[PDB]
Amino acid sequence: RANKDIFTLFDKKGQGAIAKDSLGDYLRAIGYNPTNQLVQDIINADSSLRDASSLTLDQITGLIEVNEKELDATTKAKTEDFVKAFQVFDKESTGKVSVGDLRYMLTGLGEKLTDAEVDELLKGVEVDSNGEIDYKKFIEDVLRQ
Amino acid sequence: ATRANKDIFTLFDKKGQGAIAKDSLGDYLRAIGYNPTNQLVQDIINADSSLRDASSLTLDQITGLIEVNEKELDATTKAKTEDFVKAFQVFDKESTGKVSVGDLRYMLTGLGEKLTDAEVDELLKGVEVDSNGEIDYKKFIEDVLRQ
Amino acid sequence: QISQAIKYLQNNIKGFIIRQRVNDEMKVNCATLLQAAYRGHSIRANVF
Repeated sequence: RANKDIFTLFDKKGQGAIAKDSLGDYLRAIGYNPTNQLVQDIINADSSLRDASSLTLDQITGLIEVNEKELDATTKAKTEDFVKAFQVFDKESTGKVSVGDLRYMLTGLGEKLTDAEVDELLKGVEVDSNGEIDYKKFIEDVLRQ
Repeated sequence: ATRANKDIFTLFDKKGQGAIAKDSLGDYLRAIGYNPTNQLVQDIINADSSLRDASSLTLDQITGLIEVNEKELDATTKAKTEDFVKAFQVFDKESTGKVSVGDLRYMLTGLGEKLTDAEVDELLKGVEVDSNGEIDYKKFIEDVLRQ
Repeated sequence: QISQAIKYLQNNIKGFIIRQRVNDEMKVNCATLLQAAYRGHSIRANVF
């Protein structure tokens, strides 16, 4: 998915290179959905970048090729896959999850999101009297966008 | 059944090689719902030349082992709360129905098939311990057997 | 006279621990895959 035009947008200085720390968002900008961990491993698996402060389109392009397989996998999953995996947080299969549990898994597990990012995701999301949300609709409404 | 157990297998197959280290067999059996002793797991492995000589096991091989030893494995899922009441009695002679975390650790790590402190600590994460550092052992047993 | 019961309890405890461990890993994995999808979607929505 390597794309020069997107690289250009990121290279706001036209210096022909973007901050190494901006690698993850560039990969996301071009279409992949890598975890922050994968982005770090990609950068770390290349000894040459050890003291690199920035990355050129050529270097980035090489990293995409070497890790093409894993990066591509981050795009395969469909909405139904997340819904299926979310069942671990709903054993009663009630199809519902408390906003409390949802905020916890989003801000307390994995690559934690901030409370502010979660507050934003919950904007408009319907919460019933029991204080639960339909996670299938939630997941759908977050991705289908 | 298989779908859930297949995903558990996938979870164990870290290298995504379609096979898991033979040494993880007991944990996989535990993960899918059984409570075998480490001994039963070794007896299963040592009895089958293919298993015994293998370094890793595919889901197919495991599904095969389960079939063969299904009766013995199913027998590990029959424990009842009452089967352990007397064990705790040794540390609750006044029948308060409670035991301190200290005595639980002593029983689990110093008696029987000794568990490690790390195992007990992991266990305690899913156990209800009050502010007094004590455990209702009837509830504890229920949660442990809960599945 | 209590060694049998203790051993049985310990076997059930080992099963309990693994299942808890697996369940927690599945929760972490679920959170992680969902967070990654959110970040990808979010970055793109903001870039374009």
